[PDB]
Amino acid sequence: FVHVKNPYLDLMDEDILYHLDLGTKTHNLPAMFGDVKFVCVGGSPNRMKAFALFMHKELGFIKDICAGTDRYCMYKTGPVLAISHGMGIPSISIMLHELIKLLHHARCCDVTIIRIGTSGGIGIAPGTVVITDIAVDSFFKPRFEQVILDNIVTRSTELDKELSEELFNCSKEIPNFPTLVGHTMCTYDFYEGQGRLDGALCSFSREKKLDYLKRAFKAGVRNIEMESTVFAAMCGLCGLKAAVVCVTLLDRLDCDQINLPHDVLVEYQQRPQLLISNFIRRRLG
Amino acid sequence: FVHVKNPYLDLMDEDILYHLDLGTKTHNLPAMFGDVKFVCVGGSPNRMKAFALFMHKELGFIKDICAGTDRYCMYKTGPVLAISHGMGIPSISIMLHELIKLLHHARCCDVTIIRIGTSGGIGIAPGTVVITDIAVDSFFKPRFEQVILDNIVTRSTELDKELSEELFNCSKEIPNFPTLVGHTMCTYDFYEGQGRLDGALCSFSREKKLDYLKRAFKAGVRNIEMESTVFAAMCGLCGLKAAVVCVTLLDRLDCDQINLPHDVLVEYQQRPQLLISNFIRRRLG
Ligand SMILES: O=c1[nH]c(=O)n(COCCO)cc1Cc1ccccc1
Ligand SMILES: O=c1[nH]c(=O)n(COCCO)cc1Cc1ccccc1
Repeated sequence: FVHVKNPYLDLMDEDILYHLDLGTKTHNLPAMFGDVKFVCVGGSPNRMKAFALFMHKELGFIKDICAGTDRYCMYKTGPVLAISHGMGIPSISIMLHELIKLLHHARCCDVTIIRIGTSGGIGIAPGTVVITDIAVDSFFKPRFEQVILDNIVTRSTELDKELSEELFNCSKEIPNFPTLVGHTMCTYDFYEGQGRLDGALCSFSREKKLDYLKRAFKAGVRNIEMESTVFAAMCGLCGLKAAVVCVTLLDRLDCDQINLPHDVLVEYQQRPQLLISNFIRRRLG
Repeated sequence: FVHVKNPYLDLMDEDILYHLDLGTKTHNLPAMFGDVKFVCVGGSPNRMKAFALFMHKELGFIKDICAGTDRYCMYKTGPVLAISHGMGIPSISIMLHELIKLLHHARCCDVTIIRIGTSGGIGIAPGTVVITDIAVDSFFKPRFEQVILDNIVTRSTELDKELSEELFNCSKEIPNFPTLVGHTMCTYDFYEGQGRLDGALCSFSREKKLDYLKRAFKAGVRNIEMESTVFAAMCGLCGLKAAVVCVTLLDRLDCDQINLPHDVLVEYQQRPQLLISNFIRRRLG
């Protein structure tokens, strides 16, 4: 069963999920979500809707459950729940708080949660799929520094090991699907935080930025995105078995911009869902 | 003229605003945006669209300019540009990198940018509008900690002094419109970062949370939201004249929950736009 790490929550008469337009009094959560086994999360609402429709076809069998809010979108096809999370640590963390609670109230059990996304690559070919083993912060440390009241509390960021191995095993059967298990760096800023030179702000040199990206590579970093540390930390704290599966759209050692025919970009963006469908069909098999 | 603070930017052949679905070569930015004088930013696309429709009627004269992406929404009516920014520091920072560049490329001049939002109040009545003077972090310090590569750089978080005074002076004429100029705390987490007891995670007691909020009040904090430090720091660095105007929906020293008739909620939500309309018509009057 999905647990929370909050001694007060179940002492409450009612729980309202403020950003999902759901609640324990207004909705029958167990009835609505009791059968969920696979939770897939990603930044882009359109991606996540397209993912749900894709899974619907793949499983051989769909409306936004959060149609009443504009914060996040949520789609359900069978035991698969797909949810958008917007961009950045705070945005995914709001969603995770409310989703983990939803799973808890619905009394879901034997659940797997997977983030699917895009990322920038370091020293790997554009379009390589990275299955994160450990998410690291901007200083390449395997940790999430959580601010709780006015206090920094450090949390571990390891994804589920057996799960990452299982996804990697699934990837091997897929043709023209470059895949690796490796560290993912998660940043608070897309621009200076990732050593881009095209922000409204850039206070460092080309030399510093290329030195940073190489030191990241030496430290084990293979891709870079904006949600993996909080995602891994929150799931771990609550005992949820979690994975991150991101496709890289470019190699940052060689390139700041995506230079791809639209058609190749679309294929790449679809790579994580391809792997996740394989995984899910294997589990249900 | 709106400036950037990046010596690499205008040595570039083209500049693609990836999350806005706009670029210098695919779009004529001066033609589209050159007349923009007032930039209004908020978390919710629904709210920002309704604000664009409100201002259109208020100025006595609208589609999503960013229809091609799902990351942000953007509406224009005359000299007024309304943009959504999702939730949290990273989400607004990406919008702001790309927004400020756009204003630069468009050769916009005499621009005022204003964040409008909702917030939790501390020790002030629900429905109170706070015009932020200085944005502070979770420890109550007047600084934004920027992570740039693997270094931390501290930045000032003062909003424009004259603009805040001018916004306050505008509020005086408005009946039943409680307003104050004061500190706004910006957190990276909605739940544990704001002393909530109803997260998936809760690592503190009720007693500790109350003490935290009382020390926040002692330190000058009047309201709590999630975007103000990075908004203040980035606008300041680029020499942009910026304000934050948020309505409080509850007094966190009293209750953890919003308890309001639907009609009252709607009125409180619309209070920041009411003040911004007054301000904009004054400037154009
Ligand atoms: O370099 C990246 N960094 C990154 O954090 N992501 C993840 O998504 C952040 C929002 O697009 C995605 C990428 C690939 C990319 C590169 C340039 C433009 C757009 C996307
Ligand atoms: O307490 C708050 N804290 C806060 O950071 N905000 C700002 O936006 C967060 C997204 O809802 C808004 C509020 C008001 C609130 C209170 C309870 C539920 C929802 C919103």
